[PDB]
Amino acid sequence: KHYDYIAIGGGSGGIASINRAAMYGQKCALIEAKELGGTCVNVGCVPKKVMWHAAQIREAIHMYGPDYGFDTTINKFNWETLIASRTAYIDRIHTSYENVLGKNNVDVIKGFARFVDAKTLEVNGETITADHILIATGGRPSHPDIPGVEYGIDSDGFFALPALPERVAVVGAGYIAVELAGVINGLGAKTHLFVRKHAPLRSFDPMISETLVEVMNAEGPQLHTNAIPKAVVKNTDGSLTLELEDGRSETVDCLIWAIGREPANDNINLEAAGVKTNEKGYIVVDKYQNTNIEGIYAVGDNTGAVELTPVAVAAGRRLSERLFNNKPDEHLDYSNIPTVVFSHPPIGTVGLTEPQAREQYGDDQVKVYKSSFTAMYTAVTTHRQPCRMKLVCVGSEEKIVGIHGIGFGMDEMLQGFAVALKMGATKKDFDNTVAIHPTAAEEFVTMR
Amino acid sequence: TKHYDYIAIGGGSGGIASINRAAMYGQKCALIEAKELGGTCVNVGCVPKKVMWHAAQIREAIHMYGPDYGFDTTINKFNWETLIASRTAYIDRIHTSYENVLGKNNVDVIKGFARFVDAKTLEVNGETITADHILIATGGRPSHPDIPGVEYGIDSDGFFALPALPERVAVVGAGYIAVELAGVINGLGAKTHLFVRKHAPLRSFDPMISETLVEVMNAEGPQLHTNAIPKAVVKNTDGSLTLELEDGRSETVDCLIWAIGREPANDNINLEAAGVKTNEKGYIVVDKYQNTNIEGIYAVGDNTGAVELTPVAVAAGRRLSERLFNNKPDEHLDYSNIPTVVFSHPPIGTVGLTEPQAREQYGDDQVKVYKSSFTAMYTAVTTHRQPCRMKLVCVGSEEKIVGIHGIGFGMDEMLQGFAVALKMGATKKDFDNTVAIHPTAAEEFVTMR
Ligand SMILES: Cc1cc2nc3c(=O)[nH]c(=O)nc-3n(C[C@H](O)[C@H](O)[C@H](O)COP(=O)(O)OP(=O)(O)OC[C@H]3O[C@@H](n4cnc5c(N)ncnc54)[C@H](O)[C@@H]3O)c2cc1C
Ligand SMILES: Cc1cc2nc3c(=O)[nH]c(=O)nc-3n(C[C@H](O)[C@H](O)[C@H](O)COP(=O)(O)OP(=O)(O)OC[C@H]3O[C@@H](n4cnc5c(N)ncnc54)[C@H](O)[C@@H]3O)c2cc1C
Ligand SMILES: NC(=O)c1ccc[n+]([C@@H]2O[C@H](COP(=O)([O-])OP(=O)(O)OC[C@H]3O[C@@H](n4cnc5c(N)ncnc54)[C@H](OP(=O)(O)O)[C@@H]3O)[C@@H](O)[C@H]2O)c1
Ligand SMILES: NC(=O)c1ccc[n+]([C@@H]2O[C@H](COP(=O)([O-])OP(=O)(O)OC[C@H]3O[C@@H](n4cnc5c(N)ncnc54)[C@H](OP(=O)(O)O)[C@@H]3O)[C@@H](O)[C@H]2O)c1
Repeated sequence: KHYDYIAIGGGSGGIASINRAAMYGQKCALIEAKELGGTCVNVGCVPKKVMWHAAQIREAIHMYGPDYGFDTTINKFNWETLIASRTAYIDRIHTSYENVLGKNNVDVIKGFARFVDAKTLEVNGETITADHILIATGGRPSHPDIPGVEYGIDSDGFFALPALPERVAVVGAGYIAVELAGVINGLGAKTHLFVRKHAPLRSFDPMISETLVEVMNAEGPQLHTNAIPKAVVKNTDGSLTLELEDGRSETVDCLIWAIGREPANDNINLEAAGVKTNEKGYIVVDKYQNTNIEGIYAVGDNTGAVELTPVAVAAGRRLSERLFNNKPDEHLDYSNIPTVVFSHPPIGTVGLTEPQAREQYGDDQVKVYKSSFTAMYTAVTTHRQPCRMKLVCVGSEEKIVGIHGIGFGMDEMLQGFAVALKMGATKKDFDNTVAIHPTAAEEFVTMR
Repeated sequence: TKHYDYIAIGGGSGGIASINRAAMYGQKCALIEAKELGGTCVNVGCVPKKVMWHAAQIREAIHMYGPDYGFDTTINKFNWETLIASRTAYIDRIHTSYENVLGKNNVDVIKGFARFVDAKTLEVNGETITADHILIATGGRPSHPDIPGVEYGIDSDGFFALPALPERVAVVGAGYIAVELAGVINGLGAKTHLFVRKHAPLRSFDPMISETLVEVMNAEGPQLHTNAIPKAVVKNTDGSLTLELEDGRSETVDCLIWAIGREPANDNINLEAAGVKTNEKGYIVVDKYQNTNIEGIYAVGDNTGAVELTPVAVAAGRRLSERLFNNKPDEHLDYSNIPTVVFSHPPIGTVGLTEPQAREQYGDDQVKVYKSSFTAMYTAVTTHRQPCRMKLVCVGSEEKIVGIHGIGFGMDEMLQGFAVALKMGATKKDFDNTVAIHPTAAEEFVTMR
């Protein structure tokens, strides 16, 4: 069959790009092997946030609630009810996505696709061809090459757990490790986080990882630093012992690898299309998402860019705008992309860290504003939690180049401040907006 | 007679902020407060109100959402005395740090009701004190209806002194405080009733907000009674009160809260002697720079009839001390586009014009509205799903954003940044060019279609 545009992968980039293109008169087909929505709807963003919410509820009941007057008994935590509720929600999401593509006249082909040549793909026996092909195949979890690695599960295995384990070890030191560790500890399991060096999120502003370690030390997960995994030993009773290179070891009932992800560009026969990947397996793309072959583009996690659903969506829309809506210089700007980590407490960050700004502009040009305070929600309890916020400003005008914060509210408050950052806000612009009281967000417009 | 360079009457929000900024620049100051430092905000407003909103968030987490996330929970006892004790200890620690800052700033705090003897002289506790500049930041107080039985009702100060949570509560009113108190008492488990005189509460807010707020009320409390004009409150033999309404309906409850407005506390300080003019409602009349008609007397805050928010008092007070004492002759607060959050259920966030106001002011042909409605994710996996509804109001070819309105979980915290953007003159294009943050409720304003 012949289509004007085919996207391989019904994850964030594929779906976004094919719907914008179907809007401009194009005949499109989306191909997906597993479920619509990709990592984000199925084993990523949506199910992670439901599980963050379950943890926040258990913490209100068990940690904070007592000091607010509530003497409560959790009679039963039914893991089955929670997973049946998250699954029903995701099934409603699948049906919505189906309806949108249907409205758009996109032909959805369920099956695994592989290249025959630069303009042809084989899917379920059938051959389909198109003048433009988007590869948006995403990624998959990495696993250390050590003895016993197959005893651990990864973040996809986390979403399939039949019950909450008593003792869990999470290995890794980036976003996924920090969030899964935080959720699982929040839901009651004895939780350990093993990181290789001094702290998790070592690339984030120093304030953020220094504060996360503080919270961890007060309320869990138990953090272990300088921890290089050597081997996992399954024991007689069925538990696992993670052995570390320095001699330390820990026995758990479950071990989750959260050590990075890797592109899923391999069994699709790129060689036949002539598309080049780099040393790490990512499809190499330019500014405009073009591969080296004319007529083939890539967006998303499979290109090595920052792995976030909104980046994949925005690059994918702009791509269909360039191609099918005659906007030749249209493309995504990958700087000042806002991030929120759903840790305990949430992290919100956009723009440069203070080390980055002091390297790029020099100490003499950088002015930093910091605020540290107890989140009000916790201030009336014996489990008080810091909130810490930082503005990084450059030049006499104190143009704002990075906004960082960690504490309750960082999740919802960051977006509007990113718009502001994008417009070129200065300290004065923040300062001349009237605060909203009582909120945490108002601390960014009243820093002194 | 001691003479000061600056004296504030009122140690609430405008008074503490203006006096501290003045002391920073070398002025010898005195703050006069008749009751407790921090005023309405710290003691019977902002701070205890949010502590009580969090306690409602917690009971609703245990009782309403918890079950569908699999937590089978039993509240063995809800101890009101513990909650009130933690709330009070937090307000005492706040009194202590204000005294700490005023003390570092060498401000003389005098405790007592002050009254003007003439334009430059004040009497407080038998002593006469004089100053070159005087700030009147006296605030306001609850208004009460003029109907038989009014004294059986309490108001918002009384709500913060309740010795226990009543089983049946009536809240009468349709503003911020009635919507807040009524959703808190309802969230805390009491059979709650809201009585409004016309068709909906918050009738001055964008219609989408009052419309959605009624939807939620009908689905999960408080029980809302529209077209309700109070006629009388009967104290009954068994202790309960019966609110009777003009059209004949009545309701028996154990506690009734008047939340019908506030009025300025400008009347007992002998303004006549100083010569200060007030308006027909009793507010002190001020210009753009917080000046009264008497040279060297200024007022900020709720006693001026400007929008009654703690940050507006604080910002006008701080900027007034910049103008008088730090050489910025044109320093003044711009009262437009001031952001508000109502801590209702769900929160409301709003800034700029409503859709009716933008269509009146710019004409229908110039106004473009974007809307978005979804279920809040926290609730979408439960059998108690709540809407989130968001609106952007734009004008002209450029689609300059003149209003941002929303009601839904996350509106309390997400609004501050967007208000900085509106202030900067953002258009829809600028919102659309920022990369969303997923999964949040906030991202909806940058992906609106
Ligand atoms: C645990 C976890 C948490 C995350 N949380 C967040 C978060 O809260 N916020 C955030 O912004 N980001 C989050 N992310 C990242 C986010 O999920 C990704 O950045 C995003 O999904 C990338 O979109 P994509 O289109 O590149 O790939 P994906 O969504 O991974 O989609 C790729 C799709 O292609 C399909 N496919 C692959 N090859 C073929 C083929 N040859 N034929 C047919 N079908 C094929 C796959 O089945 C899959 O559905 C998270 C990731 C993980 C794993
Ligand atoms: C229930 C409730 C909830 C609220 N919630 C919020 C909210 O969340 N966010 C928000 O921004 N706003 C809120 N507000 C409004 C806010 O509290 C007021 O806008 C704010 O406190 C006004 O500050 P002010 O300095 O004008 O006066 P006030 O805080 O009222 O203080 C004036 C002070 O003057 C003192 N006084 C009066 N006359 C004299 C005298 N002659 N001599 C000496 N002392 C005197 C009084 O004792 C008082 O301490 C709320 C109000 C209420 C009642
Ligand atoms: N809410 C969100 O925005 C969100 C949430 C989750 C994921 N995502 C995205 O998905 C991307 C990939 O996720 P990820 O967190 O798995 O990868 P990641 O961010 O690259 O973090 C993995 C980290 O684990 C450590 N590590 C690597 N090998 C290790 C090993 N052998 N043993 C122990 N530790 C090892 C490294 O840190 P050290 O060098 O310090 O050891 C590495 O930086 C993220 O970068 C993010 O963009 C987004
Ligand atoms: N979010 C915040 O920052 C916050 C929170 C709380 C309070 N505050 C401030 O404090 C101020 C005062 O709040 P408020 O709620 O007390 O007053 P309000 O906002 O003026 O609202 C009271 C409403 O009560 C109704 N009403 C008046 N007389 C009535 C009567 N006799 N019987 C029944 N209903 C009657 C009127 O609405 P109808 O005409 O529709 O009946 C009136 O608009 C607010 O304006 C606000 O600025 C701020």
